[PDB]
Amino acid sequence: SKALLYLPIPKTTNIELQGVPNDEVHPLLGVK
Amino acid sequence: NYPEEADGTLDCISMALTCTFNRWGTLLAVGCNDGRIVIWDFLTRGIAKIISAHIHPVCSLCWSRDGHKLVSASTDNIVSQWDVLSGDCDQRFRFPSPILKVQYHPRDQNKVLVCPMKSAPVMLTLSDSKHVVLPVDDDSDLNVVASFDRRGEYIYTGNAKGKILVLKTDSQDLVASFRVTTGTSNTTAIKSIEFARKGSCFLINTADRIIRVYDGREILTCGRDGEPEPMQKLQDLVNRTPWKKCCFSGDGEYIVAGSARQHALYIWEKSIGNLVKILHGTRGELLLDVAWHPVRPIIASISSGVVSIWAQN
Repeated sequence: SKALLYLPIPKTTNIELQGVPNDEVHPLLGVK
Repeated sequence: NYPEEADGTLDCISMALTCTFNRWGTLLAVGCNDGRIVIWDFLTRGIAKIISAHIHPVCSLCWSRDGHKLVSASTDNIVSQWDVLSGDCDQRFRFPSPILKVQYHPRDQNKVLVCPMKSAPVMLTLSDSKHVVLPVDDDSDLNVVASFDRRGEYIYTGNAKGKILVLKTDSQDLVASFRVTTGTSNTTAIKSIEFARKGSCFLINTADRIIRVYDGREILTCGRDGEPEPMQKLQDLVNRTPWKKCCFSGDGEYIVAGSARQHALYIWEKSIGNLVKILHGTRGELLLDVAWHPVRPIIASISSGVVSIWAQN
């Protein structure tokens, strides 16, 4: 279809996942 | 060909962490640690737009097929779609754990694959904001990374015990699988899976510091619990370099891998496996990301908050 090539110068959903821990740290920033 | 010389930097005050080219290589989106996305006009190396995307550092970015949307992830577990032209947030998702990767389905930008930490991968559908949890092997609690193949017809996942699963994207049927093991036959964690923009080859980066290159067509013919042999095994036998990030050239003929220890980009010819070049950045800096331009022998790498450009200039 049509495409953006040149660049000439909100609803929030909570995703709950069973068993996924809530105290992890992103590897860019450190470790748990 | 492949770049061979340092060729300047993209000067921004925001501190760069990750970057990705749109399909045509005309724009480079750079996610920064102040939560901004800086979009560069890559043909002139001027800033085209700045999006204030997140409070906390941006850790993953992907352009949609039509170039009009960017999906981002933050280090505090948010995934957002941006309308590039307006800078508006289309919608936002909150996950329970930090996001390792986001990726649009390369042929259906209504679909976003998300890899949260210590979780199965998750497929989002944007039109209705629903999600599906993808299947996993071994244990439910491992770190799992995942990537669409070139056409998005399959999803490849890899877990911290070296298990690779190949799922049909639409049905999630498991069509093939295998386990990567070391010479010691111990397991080695899958760190990343990267596909070429042309053809059917992909690579796996593992904790044993070997980049393994395969043909996806061979993977499918080996089936479940197969033992496919890698086409190439790329590694530094002297320095035992671990790899931060790997990328194919746009025609899939070369592979670049950024060292996780020194500021060094190794470039191999894919079909022969020879090391063609090492590019050395400023001493002492840590590489965070690498991206090979989709058309030209130009590589972008991120260290010390700055995008460096390597060209054959």
